[PDB]
Amino acid sequence: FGLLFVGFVAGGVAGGYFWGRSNGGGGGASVSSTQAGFDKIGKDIQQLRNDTNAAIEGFNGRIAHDEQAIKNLAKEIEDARAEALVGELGIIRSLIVANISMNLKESLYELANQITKRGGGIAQEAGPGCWYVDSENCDASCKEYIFNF
Amino acid sequence: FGLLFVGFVAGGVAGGYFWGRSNGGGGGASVSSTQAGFDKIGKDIQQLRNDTNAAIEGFNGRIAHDEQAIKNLAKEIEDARAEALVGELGIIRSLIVANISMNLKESLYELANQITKRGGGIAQEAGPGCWYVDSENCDASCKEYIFNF
Amino acid sequence: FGLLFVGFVAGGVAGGYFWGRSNGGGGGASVSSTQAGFDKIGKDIQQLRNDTNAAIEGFNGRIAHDEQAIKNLAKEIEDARAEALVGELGIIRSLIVANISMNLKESLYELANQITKRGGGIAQEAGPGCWYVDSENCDASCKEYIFNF
Amino acid sequence: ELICIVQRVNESFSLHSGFGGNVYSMKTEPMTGFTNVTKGASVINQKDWIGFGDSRTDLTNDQFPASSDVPLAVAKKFRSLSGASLMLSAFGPPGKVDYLYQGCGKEKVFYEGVNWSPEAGIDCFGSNWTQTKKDFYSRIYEAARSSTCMTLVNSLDTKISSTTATAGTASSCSSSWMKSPLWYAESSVNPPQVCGTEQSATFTLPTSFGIYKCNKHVVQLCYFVYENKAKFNTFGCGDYYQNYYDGNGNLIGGMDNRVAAYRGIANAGVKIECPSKILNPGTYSIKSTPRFLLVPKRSYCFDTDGGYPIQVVQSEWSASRRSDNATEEACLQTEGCIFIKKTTPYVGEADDNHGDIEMRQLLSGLGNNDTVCVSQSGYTKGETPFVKDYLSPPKYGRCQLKTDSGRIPTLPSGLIIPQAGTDS
Amino acid sequence: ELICIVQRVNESFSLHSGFGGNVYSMKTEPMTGFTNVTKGASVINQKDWIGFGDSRTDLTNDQFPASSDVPLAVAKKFRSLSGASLMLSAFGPPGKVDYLYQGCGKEKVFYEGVNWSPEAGIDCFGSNWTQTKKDFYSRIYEAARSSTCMTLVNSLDTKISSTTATAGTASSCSSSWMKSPLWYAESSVNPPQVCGTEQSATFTLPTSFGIYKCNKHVVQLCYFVYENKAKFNTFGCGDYYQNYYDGNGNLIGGMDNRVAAYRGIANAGVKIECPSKILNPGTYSIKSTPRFLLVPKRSYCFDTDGGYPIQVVQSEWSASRRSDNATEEACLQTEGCIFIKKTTPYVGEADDNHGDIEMRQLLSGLGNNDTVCVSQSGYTKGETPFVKDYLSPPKYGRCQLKTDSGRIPTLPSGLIIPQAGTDS
Amino acid sequence: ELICIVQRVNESFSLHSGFGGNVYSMKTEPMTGFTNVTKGASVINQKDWIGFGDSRTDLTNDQFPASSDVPLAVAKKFRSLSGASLMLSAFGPPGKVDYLYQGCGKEKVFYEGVNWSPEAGIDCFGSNWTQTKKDFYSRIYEAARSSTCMTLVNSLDTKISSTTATAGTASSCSSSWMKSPLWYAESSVNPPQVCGTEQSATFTLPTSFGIYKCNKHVVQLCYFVYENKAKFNTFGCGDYYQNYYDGNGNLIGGMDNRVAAYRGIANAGVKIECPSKILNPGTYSIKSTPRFLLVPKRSYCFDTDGGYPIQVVQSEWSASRRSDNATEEACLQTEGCIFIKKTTPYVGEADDNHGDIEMRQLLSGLGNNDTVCVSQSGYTKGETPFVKDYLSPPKYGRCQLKTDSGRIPTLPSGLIIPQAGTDS
Ligand SMILES: *[C@@H]1O[C@H](CO)[C@@H](O[C@@H]2O[C@H](CO)[C@@H](O[C@@H]3O[C@H](CO[C@H]4O[C@H](CO[C@H]5O[C@H](CO)[C@@H](O)[C@H](O)[C@@H]5O)[C@@H](O)[C@H](O[C@H]5O[C@H](CO)[C@@H](O)[C@H](O)[C@@H]5O)[C@@H]4O)[C@@H](O)[C@H](O)[C@@H]3O)[C@H](O)[C@H]2NC(C)=O)[C@H](O)[C@H]1NC(C)=O
Ligand SMILES: *[C@@H]1O[C@H](CO)[C@@H](O[C@@H]2O[C@H](CO)[C@@H](O[C@@H]3O[C@H](CO[C@H]4O[C@H](CO[C@H]5O[C@H](CO)[C@@H](O)[C@H](O)[C@@H]5O)[C@@H](O)[C@H](O[C@H]5O[C@H](CO)[C@@H](O)[C@H](O)[C@@H]5O)[C@@H]4O)[C@@H](O)[C@H](O)[C@@H]3O)[C@H](O)[C@H]2NC(C)=O)[C@H](O)[C@H]1NC(C)=O
Ligand SMILES: *[C@@H]1O[C@H](CO)[C@@H](O[C@@H]2O[C@H](CO)[C@@H](O)[C@H](O)[C@H]2NC(C)=O)[C@H](O)[C@H]1NC(C)=O
Ligand SMILES: *[C@@H]1O[C@H](CO)[C@@H](O[C@@H]2O[C@H](CO)[C@@H](O)[C@H](O)[C@H]2NC(C)=O)[C@H](O)[C@H]1NC(C)=O
Ligand SMILES: *[C@@H]1O[C@H](CO)[C@@H](O[C@@H]2O[C@H](CO)[C@@H](O)[C@H](O)[C@H]2NC(C)=O)[C@H](O)[C@H]1NC(C)=O
Ligand SMILES: *[C@@H]1O[C@H](CO)[C@@H](O[C@@H]2O[C@H](CO)[C@@H](O)[C@H](O)[C@H]2NC(C)=O)[C@H](O)[C@H]1NC(C)=O
Ligand SMILES: *[C@@H]1O[C@H](CO)[C@@H](O[C@@H]2O[C@H](CO)[C@@H](O)[C@H](O)[C@H]2NC(C)=O)[C@H](O)[C@H]1NC(C)=O
Ligand SMILES: *[C@@H]1O[C@H](CO)[C@@H](O[C@@H]2O[C@H](CO)[C@@H](O)[C@H](O)[C@H]2NC(C)=O)[C@H](O)[C@H]1NC(C)=O
Repeated sequence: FGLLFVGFVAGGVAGGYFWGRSNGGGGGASVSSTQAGFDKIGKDIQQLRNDTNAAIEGFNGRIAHDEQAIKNLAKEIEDARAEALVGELGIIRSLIVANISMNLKESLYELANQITKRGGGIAQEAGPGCWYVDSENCDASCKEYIFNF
Repeated sequence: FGLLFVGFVAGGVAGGYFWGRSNGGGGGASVSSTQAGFDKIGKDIQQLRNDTNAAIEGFNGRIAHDEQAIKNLAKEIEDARAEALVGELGIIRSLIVANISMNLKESLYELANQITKRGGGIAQEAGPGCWYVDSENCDASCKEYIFNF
Repeated sequence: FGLLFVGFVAGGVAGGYFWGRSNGGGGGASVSSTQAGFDKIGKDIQQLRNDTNAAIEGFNGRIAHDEQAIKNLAKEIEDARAEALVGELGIIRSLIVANISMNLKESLYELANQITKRGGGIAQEAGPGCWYVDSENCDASCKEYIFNF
Repeated sequence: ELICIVQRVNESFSLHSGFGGNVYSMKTEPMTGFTNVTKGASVINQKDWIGFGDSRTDLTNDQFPASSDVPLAVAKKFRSLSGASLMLSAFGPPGKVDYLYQGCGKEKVFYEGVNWSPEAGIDCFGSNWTQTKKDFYSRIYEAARSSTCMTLVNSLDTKISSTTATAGTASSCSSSWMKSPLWYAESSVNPPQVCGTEQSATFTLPTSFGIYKCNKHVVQLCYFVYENKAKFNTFGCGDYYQNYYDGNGNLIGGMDNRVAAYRGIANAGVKIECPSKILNPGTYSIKSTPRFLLVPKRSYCFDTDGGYPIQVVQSEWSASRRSDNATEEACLQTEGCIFIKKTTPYVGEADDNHGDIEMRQLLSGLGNNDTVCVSQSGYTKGETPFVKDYLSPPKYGRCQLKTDSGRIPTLPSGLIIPQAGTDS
Repeated sequence: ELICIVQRVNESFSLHSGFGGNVYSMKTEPMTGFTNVTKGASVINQKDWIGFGDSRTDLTNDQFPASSDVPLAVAKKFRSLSGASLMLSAFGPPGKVDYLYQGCGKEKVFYEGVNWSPEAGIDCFGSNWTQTKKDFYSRIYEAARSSTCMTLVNSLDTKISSTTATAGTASSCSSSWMKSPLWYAESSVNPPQVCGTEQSATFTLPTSFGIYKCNKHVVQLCYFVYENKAKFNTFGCGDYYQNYYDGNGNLIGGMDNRVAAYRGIANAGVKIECPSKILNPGTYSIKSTPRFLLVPKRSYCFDTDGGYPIQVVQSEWSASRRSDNATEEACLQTEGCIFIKKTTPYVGEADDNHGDIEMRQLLSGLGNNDTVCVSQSGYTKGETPFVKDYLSPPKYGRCQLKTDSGRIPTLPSGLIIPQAGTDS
Repeated sequence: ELICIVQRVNESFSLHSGFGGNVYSMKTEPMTGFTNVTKGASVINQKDWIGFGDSRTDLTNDQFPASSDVPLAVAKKFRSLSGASLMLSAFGPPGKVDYLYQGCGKEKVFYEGVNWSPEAGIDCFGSNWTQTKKDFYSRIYEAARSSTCMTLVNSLDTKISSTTATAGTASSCSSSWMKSPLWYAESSVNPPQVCGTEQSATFTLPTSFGIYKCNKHVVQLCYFVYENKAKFNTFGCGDYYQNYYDGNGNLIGGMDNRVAAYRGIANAGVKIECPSKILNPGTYSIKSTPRFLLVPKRSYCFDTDGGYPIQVVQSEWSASRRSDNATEEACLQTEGCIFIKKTTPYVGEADDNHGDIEMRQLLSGLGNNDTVCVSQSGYTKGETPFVKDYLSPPKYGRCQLKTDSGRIPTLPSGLIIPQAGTDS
């Protein structure tokens, strides 16, 4: 229901970002499209994903010095060190996922903000990624200009 | 003053989430209620708190292998390991608190967003959790419908 | 273009927080000032910076116990421990920078929110830190009152 | 009209900081806590441990299970026989049960010793069997901590040069003698006129015994102890000596009173001492005073493939009999040895000396499938990384650390309010 | 009209959690992975290593490079000569090349041994040169792991008390004798009537040799081995003995059949044994049976400034000749020694025994400038902290850890949707 | 009209990345830094350390505090007496002050030695007291690093077999003799006709001394050194020997010229050597050539309950007197020993040799209540985890790590602008 929410859909049905519209005759019956020209999201996602390399390269570049003269594997010590390293990798992961989440959401706020400023102010925001465009001052070619579908 | 702010109150006075209203005769004198039917916040808080178990279980499940043949406690080494582990627990804590903070705030944004879309668009947002409802198109039974008090 | 965006400027030109205005005769030509009376940002930045001491003091206060009877430096082990500690310091840094980023942005949202509520609701928000003030109900002394320039 | 949700806190609310958001709350709950510690014995891996025991873990005992300190499933993991003990098998004194202890397990549980205590009244010229006992189990525990397996070696290849010397026998030793050491004496040596010829012998510690690799042997390098030269010279000529050599002639053991002072307790008569030594496999040599020769006939075979710290269980009688704490003291002075000790007397279910309630509790952990740490303070499960008090070494596994409860950080609970920005 | 961007996910989308935001995605990619492991030898620091070798790393060989298992640049880092070996220089048998091995490097590569194998047919009364070989390289490797440098000491200061004894010679030893030990024999000792006088000697291990500090010396403390006293007494009177002492008179080596059993193989005749020992610098003393005296004349000098675990390369002939695996077994039983072993026969490019394709592959790492870890499983670059299988010790450097691929966490990829709050 | 706050940056602004938000700034400040390192001695725990000293830490000195290198509060923590030294108490030479050093402290500070230097001109047939000194303090430091406590044992139980031997005296030793070793000589041994009987003796190292547990004893196993047999035979018959044995007859010390070469400096005459050895408690035996017997009469008692690395302070005279650096070299070659050394001459305030300004600065840390690390480079407080240069071992406590300043990350300062999303 507009950028603060993610909804579920059944068997078929494409997942992603769609245009959804509202009332009309009183009461209306809603409607959801089949995805827009949001190529900015596509590009922003690619950039965000590639930006994860910095955090990963730092982790890969970190390997502890060691020296064992012993002739038989100290399996349990070996496994303990791995487990700790994996634990550290776990935290970094959680940080990266959140970092993508937050920056993508901000990129989505930037998308909505540009749309607001193109019907200014015929748009009228109703929370992020939602607008009350009054079908009075704004016909159909108008909304097409404002929301690109 | 509406979801971007947390204010303090004196000796008595309940803390929490309240309804606050504005002007009128010019100039008015403000007014704050005695907490709403925000059971969604109550449920969201419970869910958020229980979701902390994942981060905690991961920490508890991580215990380093060791082997000492020594007969007397190496107290200082012992204490140093604990201190490091506690330091690690400190970081996780800080991450969990922020994670609750941010997701609760987002849950509060979702609460406000639903309210906006129920008086649409008699509401008119003024920052998160604030609205200019014009007491012209909207009497009292109206605002009751929109803000549930 | 208003708090969701940071723009670049050339050789001269001061960086910072400015007032920017829009259309008019159709079509207008935009305009950006030379920084406002945002002393709240100055104070918020100072407070945020000083709040970093808590995270830093915790790190400085953590020094691992050790005991070496050996007469010659174990250089590679020595360097490995440093590298790990530096790696840990790297993560904390990344957390602190984000913590400043996010709390400053929230302080900027609080700045904008106060401005909204001072022209209420002549303001009309258009994303964070942007407003459609209609130069009809609001002359020049009005906008001066609302946006302090 | 302006309508707002309003966020506010009391003096009862305290602020919790986060990286990317703070939280106001009234209550806090600790993030984690301490793991309980259970006294007694246990294992971190049920598929790789071995127990060595006596009647108190012998499932073939007629009074089982009432005579047992462990249930059937644990008993199957012990190599035990009623009446047996490592030391009894080491020497093989007459009429005592002579069990071939052998097995493999990275974790080891030792629960005997009691069947050779003062109560058993074994003499055989022993100077002090309790001292011998302590020294013996010291060497066993020391070698076992670094070994995967252990076996009795019930017969060493031996060879005496003398063609006239015959096998010694004693009234104080049931009118026979130990299985080990072998005692050879020269009838003709009489100090009259006849001094005799220096006695010689070799013995071999093998590189293996059955399926068990031997990298180390615990053996006794015994000798006689005399009060002085004068008392010795009523038996032989010169000074008493019995020296043990490796294949090159390095002195590795024995007693030589040509250079070392006599230390026999006055008017006690002849005594035998039997210190245990850890030796590499090989062929060793002996030179002795003509009259008396002692030759090692058994050992305990160990490998050096590694093990965990061991567990030794207090092995004493009920109050009615005479016990010792030699295995306790052996364990205490040996690295990598963990001692399990009762706090109340041994009171059995089958007899006085079999099937004790406290011991069954202390051994019940042997036992469980979820032990992750074993220590001198007891054993733990893998609940948290923390314990209220230190786990005393020796210890191994996923072992918890001691921290003060005050240092364990908290999380906000109850009614909660987010906060971010400076709010001013 | 209300117009909204709508966010939705499929059954194909799974949820990934973050600290401060979650992500919905359809695909995941692992965050990192395993670093390959290359078999063979290498170094983590090209500016601090030393190789010791023979013709197979000798750039002065007439058939170079076809006779070589390393290219020119690696060869320059070896101290090598065609025909040489550590052991050959240790004893200096007649007509064999006698190279002065010396050098410094924290990482060490040992690639010889083969020039003294059974194929060389050196006799010189040797009891078993293969056994001597294994014992010798054992002591070298042991001392080298803790040392920065190594040098042959080609001449010890020696001094014999006897004024009649002369320098021994043997038909079985090319009608001369080793450079070390020196063999002095007494012509006049005849068991007839004449027993002779006990022979004496000192030898000195120096505190330095050229520019090399000596904290430790590998030397051989040799002696003759006889079948029994009876066979010895056709040469000398009494029992055979040859004992080595420090400056105070502590027995540190030798063979003394006055206390130790004879162990000479029957009807083999006299044999010489030459075990290696690690000794501190100082002046040492010798006492021997009158007829035969043996005196150490060489050593290998080591410091105790530290080193890394060493690399030993299999040194054998092509199938046509008779090899041994003494350096393999020496390496296997010695801490801090890593062994490089071929899996196919030695087949050379110049001759049968020089310039093998597999060995060139195994040694090519010596080689690279980006090796960060060297282990008994091979060497790695610094790609990730992880490997699919363990790196077997010995090992050193920035060494990877084994984790299951399943434990390596993932990141969202493909079409991605953010999520936060409870959305309800 | 659209009115907006506008966010913009210059070429002067650089971008800093965060997990959940980035920051633009013009300036950066480092997040943390290096902790200073102070040369000299100190302690990490004021409630568990002990000092051993002489006049320079003796608060009972008539010239205190001007004669002292430490103030009153530190002096109270020293066990010191004017004129004393560990070595002086070890031997007890005539007329020298004989202080009973004893105490307990996990951290130990040793600040004497100088009262037995060449300046003191003690002879007593000493071969080289400086060498003896170095060897003595080596053994003290070695045993002290693993011990909680230390005490002089001023009298061992001793027993000589000989009934005719009498107590030796020397003109070179003030016409008397050491407290330790005791010198017994046989008047009647004359090489004329009379050789005498081999001398024998026992001495006992106790399991405790007063309140101090003894697990280890530092003792001297002395002997006479002769140029050769010929020079010895003007005093006794045979070869010189003096051998020390444990209770079983294992040779543990001494000098035996029946097997070891004579090494006495030519025409020097008889000399005594006194190497120190660390021995377990027990009763030990002695056999000597008839004429001269030496018997240990003192020791230093140590436990094995653990300690920290020790601190040894340079103990030398002002330039006017003859010093040595034996305690420096003893410290240098001993694990766990940290040496404090002046860089300028000793110039005192009370006399030439007492109350030096540099030494007071170097010792002032003994001193402080906020030292967290002590190392061979000096000591630190707990400011940061980092230092600019390595802290040389030995070291203990909360010790800082060396990192380059470049690797220390920064934080944004000055005018700051947040950034998130892609902004495009
Ligand atoms: C025939 O041989 C017998 C065996 O040799 C001999 O019996 C021995 O006789 C001696 C002298 O009477 C007794 O000596 C006493 O030993 C005790 C016990 O010491 C050991 O344990 C203590 C710690 O005990 C404390 O903690 C335990 C629980 O762990 C409690 O039960 C106890 O009540 C205490 O609170 C420990 O401090 C000792 O450590 C010493 O030894 C080790 C090395 O072995 C060192 O590392 C350490 O630094 C220290 O020196 C020790 O481990 C002791 O507390 C007393 O002070 C006293 O020394 C023996 O107990 C006794 N042993 C046996 C097996 O009976 C017979 O006397 C002899 N017969 C004849 C006629 O000679
Ligand atoms: C009576 O006995 C006296 C004591 O035995 C004896 O005096 C000794 O005589 C010898 C020979 O003249 C001298 O030998 C020299 O020793 C020095 C010092 O070596 C020690 O320190 C060096 C490092 O020194 C460097 O760093 C220090 C600061 O730490 C600086 O002051 C110095 O200027 C240098 O820059 C070290 O390298 C040495 O290490 C060796 O020994 C250790 C083990 O002990 C090994 O681990 C190591 O690998 C190495 O072999 C050593 O610790 C040395 O530098 C010279 O080259 C030379 O060897 C002694 O100094 C001297 N000692 C005393 C106490 O006086 C008398 O000669 C004798 N009298 C008679 C008549 O015989
Ligand atoms: C759920 O939605 C996604 C896309 O929103 C569907 O993924 C597409 O599937 C086809 C065929 O499998 C691919 O060729 C497309 O490239 C996918 N689109 C994207 C954006 O990746 C998916 O099939 C849907 N799943 C279900 C169960 O209906
Ligand atoms: C501040 O506010 C909180 C609630 O907003 C008050 O907490 C309540 O206190 C009563 C009695 O102590 C409890 O029975 C209620 O359950 C509490 N409410 C909640 C939501 O937990 C608190 O008393 C106030 N404190 C002050 C000092 O006035
Ligand atoms: C970019 O902008 C910043 C400020 O927005 C300029 O910084 C100022 O520079 C002067 C002289 O260097 C200082 O005295 C001021 O204190 C600075 N202002 C602030 C807020 O710090 C900077 O000069 C600009 N850079 C360029 C290249 O034009
Ligand atoms: C992240 O930044 C915030 C804001 O600078 C820090 O919040 C401060 O924390 C202290 C103690 O927790 C409070 O007394 C201050 O009042 C807080 N400042 C504000 C403006 O709220 C927070 O501590 C930082 N997070 C961490 C884990 O260091
Ligand atoms: C941060 O908080 C969120 C919200 O409480 C956690 O999100 C939950 O994660 C689990 C498993 O990842 C999901 O099944 C739940 O549905 C999520 N809850 C919600 C409301 O979305 C998140 O896991 C926390 N982050 C971390 C790393 O622990
Ligand atoms: C979190 O995500 C952001 C956005 O993907 C990362 O920001 C990038 O960082 C690099 C170097 O710091 C910049 O050059 C890019 O321009 C940034 N991208 C954007 C879109 O701003 C950030 O580095 C990540 N945080 C961490 C600590 O890795």
